Amino acid sequence: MENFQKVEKIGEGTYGVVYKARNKLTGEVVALKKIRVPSTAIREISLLKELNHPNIVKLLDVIHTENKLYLVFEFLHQDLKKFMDASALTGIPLPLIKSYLFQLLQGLAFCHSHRVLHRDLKPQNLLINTEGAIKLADFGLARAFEVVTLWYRAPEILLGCKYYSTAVDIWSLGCIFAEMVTRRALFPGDSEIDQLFRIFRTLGTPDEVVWPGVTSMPDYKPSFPKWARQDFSKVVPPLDEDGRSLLSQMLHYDPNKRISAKAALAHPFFQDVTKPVPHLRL
Ligand SMILES: CNS(=O)(=O)c1ccc(Nc2nccc(-c3cnc(C)n3C3CC3)n2)cc1
Repeated sequence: MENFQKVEKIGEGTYGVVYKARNKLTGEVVALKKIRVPSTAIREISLLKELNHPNIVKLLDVIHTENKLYLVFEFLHQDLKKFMDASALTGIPLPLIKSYLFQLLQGLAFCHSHRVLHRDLKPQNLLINTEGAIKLADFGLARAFEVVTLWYRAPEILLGCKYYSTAVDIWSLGCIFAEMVTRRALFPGDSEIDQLFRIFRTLGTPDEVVWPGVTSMPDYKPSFPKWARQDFSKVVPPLDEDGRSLLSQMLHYDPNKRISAKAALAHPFFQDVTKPVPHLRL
Protein backbone atom coordinates (compact mmCIF):
# COMPACT_ATOMS: atom_id res chain seq x y z
CA MET A 1 0.00 0.00 0.00
CA GLU A 2 2.91 2.37 0.55
CA ASN A 3 2.88 2.31 -3.26
CA PHE A 4 -0.36 4.33 -3.25
CA GLN A 5 -1.35 7.84 -2.21
CA LYS A 6 -5.03 8.05 -1.28
CA VAL A 7 -6.55 11.15 -2.87
CA GLU A 8 -10.14 11.05 -1.59
CA LYS A 9 -12.83 8.69 -0.35
CA ILE A 10 -15.07 7.67 -3.24
CA GLY A 11 -17.53 5.78 -1.09
CA GLU A 12 -18.29 2.79 1.12
CA GLY A 13 -18.71 -0.41 -0.88
CA THR A 14 -20.27 -3.74 0.08
CA TYR A 15 -17.00 -5.03 1.54
CA GLY A 16 -14.82 -2.01 2.21
CA VAL A 17 -14.17 1.68 1.68
CA VAL A 18 -13.30 2.73 -1.88
CA TYR A 19 -10.64 5.40 -2.40
CA LYS A 20 -9.43 7.32 -5.42
CA ALA A 21 -5.67 6.77 -5.29
CA ARG A 22 -2.47 7.45 -7.19
CA ASN A 23 0.19 4.83 -7.86
CA LYS A 24 3.29 6.48 -6.37
CA LEU A 25 5.39 4.76 -9.04
CA THR A 26 3.43 4.81 -12.30
CA GLY A 27 1.63 8.06 -11.43
CA GLU A 28 -1.50 6.17 -12.45
CA VAL A 29 -4.86 7.20 -10.96
CA VAL A 30 -6.89 4.26 -9.66
CA ALA A 31 -9.84 3.21 -7.48
CA LEU A 32 -8.56 1.32 -4.44
CA LYS A 33 -10.84 -1.02 -2.52
CA LYS A 34 -9.85 -2.39 0.89
CA ILE A 35 -11.68 -5.62 1.71
CA ARG A 36 -12.93 -6.10 5.26
CA VAL A 37 -8.46 -13.90 4.12
CA PRO A 38 -9.49 -17.43 3.01
CA SER A 39 -7.37 -18.99 0.26
CA THR A 40 -10.65 -19.66 -1.52
CA ALA A 41 -11.24 -15.92 -1.93
CA ILE A 42 -7.68 -15.41 -3.18
CA ARG A 43 -8.13 -17.89 -6.02
CA GLU A 44 -11.62 -16.61 -6.85
CA ILE A 45 -10.40 -13.02 -7.08
CA SER A 46 -7.34 -14.14 -9.08
CA LEU A 47 -9.70 -15.44 -11.76
CA LEU A 48 -11.41 -12.06 -11.99
CA LYS A 49 -8.13 -10.42 -13.00
CA GLU A 50 -8.34 -12.34 -16.28
CA LEU A 51 -11.99 -11.43 -16.97
CA ASN A 52 -11.41 -8.41 -19.23
CA HIS A 53 -14.08 -6.66 -21.31
CA PRO A 54 -14.71 -3.04 -22.48
CA ASN A 55 -17.81 -2.86 -20.28
CA ILE A 56 -16.29 -4.30 -17.11
CA VAL A 57 -14.22 -2.12 -14.77
CA LYS A 58 -10.75 -3.63 -15.08
CA LEU A 59 -9.28 -5.22 -11.97
CA LEU A 60 -5.67 -4.06 -12.27
CA ASP A 61 -4.12 -5.65 -9.19
CA VAL A 62 -4.90 -7.76 -6.14
CA ILE A 63 -2.66 -6.82 -3.23
CA HIS A 64 -2.72 -9.30 -0.37
CA THR A 65 -0.44 -8.05 2.40
CA GLU A 66 -0.42 -8.14 6.20
CA ASN A 67 -3.37 -10.53 6.16
CA LYS A 68 -5.30 -7.77 4.36
CA LEU A 69 -6.72 -7.73 0.83
CA TYR A 70 -6.74 -4.65 -1.41
CA LEU A 71 -8.25 -4.62 -4.90
CA VAL A 72 -6.94 -2.06 -7.38
CA PHE A 73 -9.35 -1.10 -10.15
CA GLU A 74 -9.40 1.08 -13.26
CA PHE A 75 -10.75 4.54 -12.35
CA LEU A 76 -13.81 6.17 -13.94
CA HIS A 77 -15.13 9.65 -13.08
CA GLN A 78 -18.81 9.18 -12.18
CA ASP A 79 -21.33 6.49 -11.23
CA LEU A 80 -24.81 6.17 -12.71
CA LYS A 81 -26.58 7.24 -9.51
CA LYS A 82 -24.91 10.65 -9.46
CA PHE A 83 -25.42 11.04 -13.20
CA MET A 84 -29.14 10.25 -12.87
CA ASP A 85 -29.54 12.71 -10.00
CA ALA A 86 -27.85 15.36 -12.16
CA SER A 87 -30.15 14.56 -15.09
CA ALA A 88 -33.26 14.51 -12.88
CA LEU A 89 -34.69 17.79 -14.22
CA THR A 90 -34.65 16.77 -17.88
CA GLY A 91 -34.04 13.02 -17.72
CA ILE A 92 -31.33 11.08 -19.55
CA PRO A 93 -31.97 11.28 -23.33
CA LEU A 94 -33.46 8.02 -24.63
CA PRO A 95 -30.63 7.46 -27.12
CA LEU A 96 -28.20 7.58 -24.19
CA ILE A 97 -30.35 5.24 -22.08
CA LYS A 98 -30.48 2.77 -24.97
CA SER A 99 -26.70 2.93 -25.46
CA TYR A 100 -26.03 2.36 -21.75
CA LEU A 101 -28.47 -0.57 -21.59
CA PHE A 102 -26.93 -2.07 -24.75
CA GLN A 103 -23.39 -1.80 -23.39
CA LEU A 104 -24.34 -3.23 -20.00
CA LEU A 105 -26.03 -6.22 -21.65
CA GLN A 106 -22.76 -6.79 -23.51
CA GLY A 107 -20.91 -6.76 -20.19
CA LEU A 108 -23.36 -9.26 -18.71
CA ALA A 109 -23.33 -11.46 -21.81
CA PHE A 110 -19.55 -11.68 -21.47
CA CYS A 111 -19.49 -12.41 -17.72
CA HIS A 112 -22.38 -14.85 -17.98
CA SER A 113 -20.63 -16.75 -20.81
CA HIS A 114 -17.84 -17.25 -18.27
CA ARG A 115 -20.29 -18.36 -15.58
CA VAL A 116 -19.58 -15.26 -13.48
CA LEU A 117 -22.47 -13.35 -11.90
CA HIS A 118 -22.68 -9.96 -10.25
CA ARG A 119 -25.62 -10.54 -7.90
CA ASP A 120 -25.77 -6.95 -6.66
CA LEU A 121 -26.14 -4.63 -9.63
CA LYS A 122 -27.18 -1.06 -8.85
CA PRO A 123 -26.66 2.53 -10.09
CA GLN A 124 -23.77 2.89 -7.64
CA ASN A 125 -21.62 0.20 -9.28
CA LEU A 126 -22.29 1.26 -12.85
CA LEU A 127 -19.54 3.66 -13.95
CA ILE A 128 -19.41 6.05 -16.89
CA ASN A 129 -16.78 8.14 -18.68
CA THR A 130 -16.70 11.17 -20.98
CA GLU A 131 -16.58 9.03 -24.15
CA GLY A 132 -20.07 7.66 -23.57
CA ALA A 133 -18.98 4.32 -22.14
CA ILE A 134 -20.51 2.63 -19.10
CA LYS A 135 -19.00 -0.26 -17.14
CA LEU A 136 -20.00 -2.68 -14.41
CA ALA A 137 -17.92 -2.73 -11.21
CA ASP A 138 -17.69 -5.34 -8.41
CA PHE A 139 -18.46 -8.21 -10.77
CA GLY A 140 -17.85 -11.64 -9.27
CA LEU A 141 -17.06 -10.35 -5.78
CA ALA A 142 -20.29 -11.86 -4.42
CA ARG A 143 -19.35 -15.48 -5.14
CA ALA A 144 -15.96 -14.82 -3.59
CA PHE A 145 -17.79 -14.09 -0.30
CA GLU A 146 -25.42 1.91 5.94
CA VAL A 147 -28.17 -0.48 4.84
CA VAL A 148 -27.68 -2.18 1.47
CA THR A 149 -30.49 -1.51 -1.01
CA LEU A 150 -32.95 -4.27 -1.91
CA TRP A 151 -34.40 -2.25 -4.79
CA TYR A 152 -32.72 -4.32 -7.51
CA ARG A 153 -32.95 -7.78 -5.95
CA ALA A 154 -34.59 -10.51 -8.07
CA PRO A 155 -37.73 -12.25 -6.68
CA GLU A 156 -36.12 -15.72 -6.57
CA ILE A 157 -33.49 -14.36 -4.17
CA LEU A 158 -36.19 -12.75 -2.00
CA LEU A 159 -38.16 -16.02 -1.90
CA GLY A 160 -35.18 -17.97 -0.61
CA CYS A 161 -33.71 -19.61 -3.70
CA LYS A 162 -30.20 -20.68 -2.68
CA TYR A 163 -28.84 -21.49 -6.13
CA TYR A 164 -29.92 -18.54 -8.24
CA SER A 165 -28.56 -17.89 -11.73
CA THR A 166 -27.31 -15.25 -14.13
CA ALA A 167 -30.96 -14.24 -14.49
CA VAL A 168 -30.69 -12.29 -11.25
CA ASP A 169 -28.48 -9.75 -13.06
CA ILE A 170 -30.96 -9.31 -15.90
CA TRP A 171 -33.65 -8.57 -13.31
CA SER A 172 -31.51 -5.91 -11.65
CA LEU A 173 -30.62 -4.34 -14.99
CA GLY A 174 -34.30 -4.26 -15.94
CA CYS A 175 -35.02 -2.34 -12.74
CA ILE A 176 -32.20 0.12 -13.54
CA PHE A 177 -33.46 0.47 -17.13
CA ALA A 178 -36.93 1.48 -15.87
CA GLU A 179 -35.46 3.92 -13.35
CA MET A 180 -33.43 5.75 -16.02
CA VAL A 181 -36.62 6.07 -18.10
CA THR A 182 -39.06 7.22 -15.42
CA ARG A 183 -36.54 8.95 -13.14
CA ARG A 184 -37.88 7.13 -10.09
CA ALA A 185 -36.89 3.78 -8.56
CA LEU A 186 -39.15 0.99 -9.82
CA PHE A 187 -39.26 -1.07 -6.59
CA PRO A 188 -37.93 1.01 -3.65
CA GLY A 189 -38.47 -1.47 -0.82
CA ASP A 190 -37.11 -0.78 2.66
CA SER A 191 -37.38 -4.38 3.95
CA GLU A 192 -37.41 -7.76 2.23
CA ILE A 193 -41.16 -8.12 2.54
CA ASP A 194 -41.85 -4.56 1.41
CA GLN A 195 -39.53 -5.21 -1.56
CA LEU A 196 -41.33 -8.43 -2.38
CA PHE A 197 -44.82 -6.95 -1.99
CA ARG A 198 -43.92 -3.88 -4.08
CA ILE A 199 -42.87 -6.30 -6.84
CA PHE A 200 -46.15 -8.22 -6.42
CA ARG A 201 -48.30 -5.07 -6.52
CA THR A 202 -46.85 -4.07 -9.90
CA LEU A 203 -46.28 -7.37 -11.71
CA GLY A 204 -48.99 -9.31 -9.90
CA THR A 205 -48.53 -11.92 -7.17
CA PRO A 206 -46.82 -14.87 -8.88
CA ASP A 207 -48.44 -18.30 -9.00
CA GLU A 208 -47.91 -21.75 -10.51
CA VAL A 209 -49.19 -20.52 -13.89
CA VAL A 210 -46.59 -17.80 -14.54
CA TRP A 211 -43.91 -19.38 -12.34
CA PRO A 212 -43.94 -23.20 -11.93
CA GLY A 213 -42.57 -24.23 -8.56
CA VAL A 214 -42.91 -20.77 -7.00
CA THR A 215 -45.31 -21.93 -4.26
CA SER A 216 -42.75 -24.47 -3.04
CA MET A 217 -39.97 -21.92 -2.59
CA PRO A 218 -38.29 -21.60 0.86
CA ASP A 219 -39.84 -18.27 1.81
CA TYR A 220 -43.09 -18.50 -0.10
CA LYS A 221 -46.20 -18.23 2.10
CA PRO A 222 -49.66 -19.30 0.91
CA SER A 223 -50.82 -16.31 2.94
CA PHE A 224 -49.20 -13.83 0.53
CA PRO A 225 -51.80 -11.28 -0.59
CA LYS A 226 -52.94 -11.73 -4.19
CA TRP A 227 -52.52 -8.57 -6.27
CA ALA A 228 -53.36 -8.21 -9.97
CA ARG A 229 -50.75 -7.24 -12.58
CA GLN A 230 -50.54 -3.69 -13.97
CA ASP A 231 -49.97 -2.66 -17.59
CA PHE A 232 -46.44 -1.54 -18.43
CA SER A 233 -47.93 1.46 -20.21
CA LYS A 234 -48.63 2.67 -16.67
CA VAL A 235 -45.38 1.44 -15.14
CA VAL A 236 -42.89 3.03 -17.54
CA PRO A 237 -44.97 5.58 -19.59
CA PRO A 238 -42.42 7.46 -21.78
CA LEU A 239 -40.99 4.17 -23.01
CA ASP A 240 -41.98 2.99 -26.48
CA GLU A 241 -43.48 -0.43 -27.17
CA ASP A 242 -40.11 -1.99 -28.08
CA GLY A 243 -38.65 -0.76 -24.81
CA ARG A 244 -41.66 -1.99 -22.83
CA SER A 245 -41.53 -5.35 -24.60
CA LEU A 246 -37.85 -5.87 -23.75
CA LEU A 247 -38.38 -4.68 -20.16
CA SER A 248 -41.23 -7.17 -19.67
CA GLN A 249 -38.93 -9.99 -20.76
CA MET A 250 -36.19 -8.79 -18.41
CA LEU A 251 -38.69 -8.84 -15.53
CA HIS A 252 -40.31 -12.26 -16.06
CA TYR A 253 -40.88 -13.97 -12.70
CA ASP A 254 -39.64 -17.42 -13.75
CA PRO A 255 -35.81 -17.15 -13.90
CA ASN A 256 -35.89 -19.69 -16.74
CA LYS A 257 -38.24 -17.55 -18.82
CA ARG A 258 -36.40 -14.30 -18.09
CA ILE A 259 -34.48 -13.22 -21.22
CA SER A 260 -30.72 -13.77 -21.37
CA ALA A 261 -28.25 -10.95 -21.98
CA LYS A 262 -27.34 -12.45 -25.36
CA ALA A 263 -30.95 -12.71 -26.52
CA ALA A 264 -31.72 -9.23 -25.19
CA LEU A 265 -28.98 -7.77 -27.37
CA ALA A 266 -30.90 -9.07 -30.39
CA HIS A 267 -34.17 -7.45 -29.28
CA PRO A 268 -35.82 -4.97 -31.75
CA PHE A 269 -35.35 -2.16 -29.22
CA PHE A 270 -31.68 -2.02 -30.23
CA GLN A 271 -32.26 -1.75 -33.98
CA ASP A 272 -31.42 1.97 -33.91
CA VAL A 273 -28.88 1.95 -31.09
CA THR A 274 -26.10 4.55 -31.29
CA LYS A 275 -23.36 5.78 -28.96
CA PRO A 276 -24.09 9.34 -27.79
CA VAL A 277 -21.68 11.24 -25.55
CA PRO A 278 -23.08 12.30 -22.16
CA HIS A 279 -22.94 15.77 -20.67
CA LEU A 280 -20.71 15.15 -17.66
CA ARG A 281 -19.88 17.86 -15.16
CA LEU A 282 -16.81 16.53 -13.36
C1 LIG B 1 -19.38 9.25 -5.23
N1 LIG B 1 -20.07 9.01 -6.48
S1 LIG B 1 -19.21 9.68 -7.88
O1 LIG B 1 -20.15 9.80 -8.98
O2 LIG B 1 -18.66 10.97 -7.56
C2 LIG B 1 -17.95 8.61 -8.38
C3 LIG B 1 -16.81 9.14 -9.00
C4 LIG B 1 -15.77 8.28 -9.41
C5 LIG B 1 -15.85 6.89 -9.23
N2 LIG B 1 -14.81 6.06 -9.67
C6 LIG B 1 -14.69 4.71 -9.61
N3 LIG B 1 -13.88 3.96 -10.39
C7 LIG B 1 -13.79 2.61 -10.28
C8 LIG B 1 -14.57 1.93 -9.31
C9 LIG B 1 -15.42 2.69 -8.49
C10 LIG B 1 -16.32 2.16 -7.45
C11 LIG B 1 -17.35 2.95 -6.96
N4 LIG B 1 -18.04 2.29 -6.03
C12 LIG B 1 -17.51 1.11 -5.89
C13 LIG B 1 -18.06 0.10 -4.90
N5 LIG B 1 -16.41 0.95 -6.74
C14 LIG B 1 -15.65 -0.34 -6.74
C15 LIG B 1 -14.12 -0.23 -6.61
C16 LIG B 1 -14.77 -1.03 -7.74
N6 LIG B 1 -15.44 4.04 -8.68
C17 LIG B 1 -17.02 6.36 -8.58
C18 LIG B 1 -18.06 7.21 -8.17
